[PDB]
Amino acid sequence: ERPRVGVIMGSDSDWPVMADAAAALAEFDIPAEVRVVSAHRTPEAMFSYARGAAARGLEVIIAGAGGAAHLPGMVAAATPLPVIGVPVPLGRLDGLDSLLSIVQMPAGVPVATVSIGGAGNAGLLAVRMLGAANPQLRARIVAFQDRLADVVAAKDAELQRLAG
Amino acid sequence: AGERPRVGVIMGSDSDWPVMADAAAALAEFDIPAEVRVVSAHRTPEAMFSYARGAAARGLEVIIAGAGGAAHLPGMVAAATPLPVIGVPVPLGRLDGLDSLLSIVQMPAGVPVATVSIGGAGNAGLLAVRMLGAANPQLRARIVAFQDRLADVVAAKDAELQRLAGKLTR
Amino acid sequence: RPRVGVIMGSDSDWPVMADAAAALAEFDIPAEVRVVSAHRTPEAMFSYARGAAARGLEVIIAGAGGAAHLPGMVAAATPLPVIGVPVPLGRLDGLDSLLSIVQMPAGVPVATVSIGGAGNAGLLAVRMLGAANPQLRARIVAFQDRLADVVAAKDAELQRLAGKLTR
Amino acid sequence: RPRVGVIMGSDSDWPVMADAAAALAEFDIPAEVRVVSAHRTPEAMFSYARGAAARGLEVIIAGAGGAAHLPGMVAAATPLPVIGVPVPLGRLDGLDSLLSIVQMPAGVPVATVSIGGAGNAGLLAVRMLGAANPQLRARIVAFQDRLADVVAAKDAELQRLAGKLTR
Amino acid sequence: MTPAGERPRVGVIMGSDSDWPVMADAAAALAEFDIPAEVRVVSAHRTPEAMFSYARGAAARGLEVIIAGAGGAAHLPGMVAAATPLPVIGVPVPLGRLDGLDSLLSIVQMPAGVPVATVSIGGAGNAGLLAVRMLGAANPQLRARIVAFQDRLADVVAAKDAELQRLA
Amino acid sequence: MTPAGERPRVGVIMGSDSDWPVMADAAAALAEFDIPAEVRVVSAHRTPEAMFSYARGAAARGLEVIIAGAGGAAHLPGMVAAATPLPVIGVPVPLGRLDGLDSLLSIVQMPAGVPVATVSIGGAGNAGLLAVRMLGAANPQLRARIVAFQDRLADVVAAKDAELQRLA
Amino acid sequence: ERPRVGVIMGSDSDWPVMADAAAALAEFDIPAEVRVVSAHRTPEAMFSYARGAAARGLEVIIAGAGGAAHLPGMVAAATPLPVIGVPVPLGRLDGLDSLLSIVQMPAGVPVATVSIGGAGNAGLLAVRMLGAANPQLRARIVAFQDRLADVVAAKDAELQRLAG
Amino acid sequence: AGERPRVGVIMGSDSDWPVMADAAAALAEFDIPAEVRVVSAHRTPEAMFSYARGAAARGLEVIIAGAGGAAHLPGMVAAATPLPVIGVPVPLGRLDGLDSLLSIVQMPAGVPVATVSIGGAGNAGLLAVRMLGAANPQLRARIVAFQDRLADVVAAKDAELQRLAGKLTR
Repeated sequence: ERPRVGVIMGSDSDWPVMADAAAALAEFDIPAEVRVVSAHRTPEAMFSYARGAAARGLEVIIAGAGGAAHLPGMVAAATPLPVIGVPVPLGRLDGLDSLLSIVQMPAGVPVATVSIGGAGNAGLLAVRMLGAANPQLRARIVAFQDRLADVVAAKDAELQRLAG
Repeated sequence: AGERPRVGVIMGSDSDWPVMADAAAALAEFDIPAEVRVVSAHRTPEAMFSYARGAAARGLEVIIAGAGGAAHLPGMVAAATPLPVIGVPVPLGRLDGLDSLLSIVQMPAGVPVATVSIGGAGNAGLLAVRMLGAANPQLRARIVAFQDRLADVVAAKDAELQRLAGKLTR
Repeated sequence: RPRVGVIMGSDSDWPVMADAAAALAEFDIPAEVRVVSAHRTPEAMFSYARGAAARGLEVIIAGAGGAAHLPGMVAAATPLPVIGVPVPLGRLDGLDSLLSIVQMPAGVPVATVSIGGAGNAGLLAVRMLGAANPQLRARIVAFQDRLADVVAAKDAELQRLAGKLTR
Repeated sequence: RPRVGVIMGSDSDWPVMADAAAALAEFDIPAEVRVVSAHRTPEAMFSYARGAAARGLEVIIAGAGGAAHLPGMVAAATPLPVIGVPVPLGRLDGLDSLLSIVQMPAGVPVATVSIGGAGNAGLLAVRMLGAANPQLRARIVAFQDRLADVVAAKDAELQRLAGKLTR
Repeated sequence: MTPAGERPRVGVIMGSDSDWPVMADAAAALAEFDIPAEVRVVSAHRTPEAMFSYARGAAARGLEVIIAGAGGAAHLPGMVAAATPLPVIGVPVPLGRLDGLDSLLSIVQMPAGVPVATVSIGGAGNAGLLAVRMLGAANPQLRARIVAFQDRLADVVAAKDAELQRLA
Repeated sequence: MTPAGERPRVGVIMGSDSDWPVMADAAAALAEFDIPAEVRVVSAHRTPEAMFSYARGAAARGLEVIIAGAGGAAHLPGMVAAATPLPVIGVPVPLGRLDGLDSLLSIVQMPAGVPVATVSIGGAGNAGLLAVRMLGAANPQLRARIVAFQDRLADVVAAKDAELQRLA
Repeated sequence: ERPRVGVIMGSDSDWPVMADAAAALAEFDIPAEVRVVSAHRTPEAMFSYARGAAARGLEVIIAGAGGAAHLPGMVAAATPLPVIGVPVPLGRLDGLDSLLSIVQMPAGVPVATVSIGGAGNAGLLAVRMLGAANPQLRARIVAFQDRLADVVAAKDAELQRLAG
Repeated sequence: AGERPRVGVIMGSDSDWPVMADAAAALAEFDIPAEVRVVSAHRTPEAMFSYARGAAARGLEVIIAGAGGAAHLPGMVAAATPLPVIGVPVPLGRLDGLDSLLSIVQMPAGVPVATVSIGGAGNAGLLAVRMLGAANPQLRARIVAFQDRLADVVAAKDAELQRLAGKLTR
């Protein structure tokens, strides 16, 4: 099946972080693709990727970048699709630069920003976006949430033990 | 006017309204029916939960939630709905909304919030519109038209600024 | 029989929050510990907070990191004093945790301690319990005097160390 | 007859700290207010802290700004719980005040509230006093219920406003 | 100081015309050294196509430096730099919140491969002066004008000091 | 790539030799474009006289750009800029605490009159590339080498993408 | 009498802040001079001022600067005298740049840093430096401190009134 | 060795010693007698006050005080002595000493603290030496000699680095 969500990043070195987005999508059986696309080193490829996304059938793009992180914003500039930006923390500043570079978009072009390093949540957010008007998928999200609660109960059990 | 809402624009206090009104305005620009509410995570946790839990059944497809300071509303609403929640950090008297921003965006693994810029309620509205357009070719074409109009305005401002600079030089 | 609840969003918070349990135990204050997530178990979180007073709790110590909403949401749902411990996560050194907990708008307070300061959250709960209780307040003073005595000893030791260094 | 002390380093702190006095008065908790400077009157500060318990105080709320040492130094000298209010000064928006108050090392806790959050410091003191006192705890719950009722009213009002707007 | 109708040697661009009150200082500095400049609104976020076209076309037109101002998530200087061999000077424009700290970090923190010369928050005047220094690097005559400019800055301080003695 | 014994066109300087592991990347970038460079330890804090002498003597010697790295209260780039007409590129070197935020602010926030071109924290490589861009601004042949460099950066990304498909 | 403390700043626009240092010195009858000396715009003058200070009889230099505030550090680099740096807050960042630019001196060259805008305290610190081995002046500082305490008692009186 | 101290090097906890030892070392380089103490503002406020109040009478001329986190020791010592107090912000487990720095340097009007860099105990020692030298021509000449030696070392490192770079080029 053709991908419905794209997961892109400026470097394969971002994969240790961005892999969680792919994992989250796979948990919900959403067809997805992953790409290295750099705003600064392949601007033409980036522009084409964004412009072509909707026509290819993509519904959401998750983009990760660090430092002066421009990839999410520039992709959002070039597509009508919702874009989720994942701030990737680099060697200095703990992703604070990445975060401000992504989230602080001036009026006109929005980027949905998640936590620093929060690729897993970007995946879950994409799923919620796909679920908004899809009752079947939405029910799957609700089930996922119920199961999350069960995990906490297991952790609480572990804590009782540790506190003994 | 008396339509069923597809998007909820909510906020922790009515003093957030001057900022959050921009989300409502953006939604109206795209003819998306929306409701505006005061829903307090801190002062009305039970009602906050009821709002979130009841949202999807009522036909809401996106919730835009604004709060400032220790801003918990977007996150706690997201915890109680499968719907996508957009969080608007509202800047308060101190810290220029840096506290609002971190308290909204830094959600640990499990529950996501789509966070926009500090004070960025308008962009929250536009983002909800993109979410609604993602699998709706007609609305999506409206979004592209909106984008092209923004671009045309920049070109007009570019020409105007060149003329202004040319005048100063002369 | 617990008088203080020590709760946290994840068992991964325990390396920090254990210090709160330790402090309470040093003053023989009965306590319970729980993993309770505001984000992943909001219903359980709400029930915990709502039921706390009925269950005989007098103080709740809550730890969380990142966008840390647990202390504030618990405080929203109980009349009891809630102490919030900002737990530092992988990035930002708990600055996000701190601001998320301390910056509560008017109406719902959270007593916030230092980043990672679970031990002090325990000591703070003890002070809250001791404010009116004569025996416990005397124990607190004795504890404070003991802290002063260790400082006197460490000071003397440091002086001897530096002395050995020069000689 | 005071049960809570509300102190601050300068009378210039009053525009903020007044909110603490107001909150206490709303719950009919007898309180005293004082200008007590850790830096300019360390002797008076020490005497205030040392004598607090003997004088019948149960909680001290202390506000200071910049390099804000008053809450911590008072807490160092009393077994009572101390609530610290970071007062924002001309630069840094109280971030310096906040870190100076909240980041107490292990041994001496300070319950820290939001920057400028004197009102919440008052509410927090009330919760500490109410934890065990049945009448006061019921007053707190009634207060919380009243807060929820104002939200319901403001929500309805906002909806009517937006309605008028569209129409 | 620069006469009208010269071909530009420096581009002064910004994401929005609301940036002009700030960016005008860059144009003023260039004019003081008689450097022909053009002023443009070029938006990375609202006109990505036009932004790339501007960047790629700059050097061929004889531009030698681009000064770019933007605020918030400030992507213009970086994206322009990605599409031109010319040195790009980024001016962080402070917006309503954060005092241009977001603008600064989003401009200066370019990862390896594409540099941007970043100046102080709101420092458009200094961006202009820096552009002049770039042009002067291999131009002895211009470089001598810069030295004189620096020398005369010292004379101004003498007058300020005189003013201070009076105030004291 | 640059042969030994050429007169330098760019100065790569730093406050301490402990900065070299970072600053070496600037020298490497210059060497890749065959730009002759000298490398120096010049301390604003420990050798103010020598620092001024270096700055004032640079242009006369044929230096066209100075790249200066410093950390903490990083004064070297600014003080050098105050004493030369040449463009100065400041590299914030991150020290043991604060992750080079102090270094960044102390370099970039120059008040009006004396600009410093600031690059990312630890971004010496980019400082070298920026210097090359400055030299290329009016040098069509060098400028064409920069464009090719940019073009080839894209090919590397293609290989990284291939690696990512394998990992996925 | 020849000045014992110099109070310098990069611009006369710093005077609204730095005036407090001069006031503090005058309260203790310490001969002082004030100068506009810019590290960035008059580096030669700055270097001469610092180098010549001790010979002229100066014992302490108070220097104020904002932004990339280099004046205190560069003066300290050029004199053996203790230098007190006053971070002057500019239009953006509330003097956080000024503070880090002054206080974060690497090993070898110290600058005594006071609060952002804290020129008054710089004056008081200079006085304490002069008092360290001058019992008469030190007694004057003690008296000053006693009087400070009296001011607080007056403020406390005012508060009792306001709280009524 | 068994001299009366002229400078006190104090700290809130003995875990600060690894940092503060640099102040003692700098003082020794200039043959300035110094004592090293643990003096806790938070755990021993009475003893802290006694130390500060007794300092000048005992012959101390400068106090160097280090503390981390909510660092109150330098300020509270300064409150209780007419002597100049140098504060060293000691970085703790979180925040890289930014908390230590702000809690020391941001003293409001009335009580000054001479603040040095985060972890900068060595510079604290050197600063105390400058204070002692300000009106002491012999010690001041020693300081100038120290400064010249630092400068000579930089020149040697400069030559060495040029040779290293020359080698790499070759």
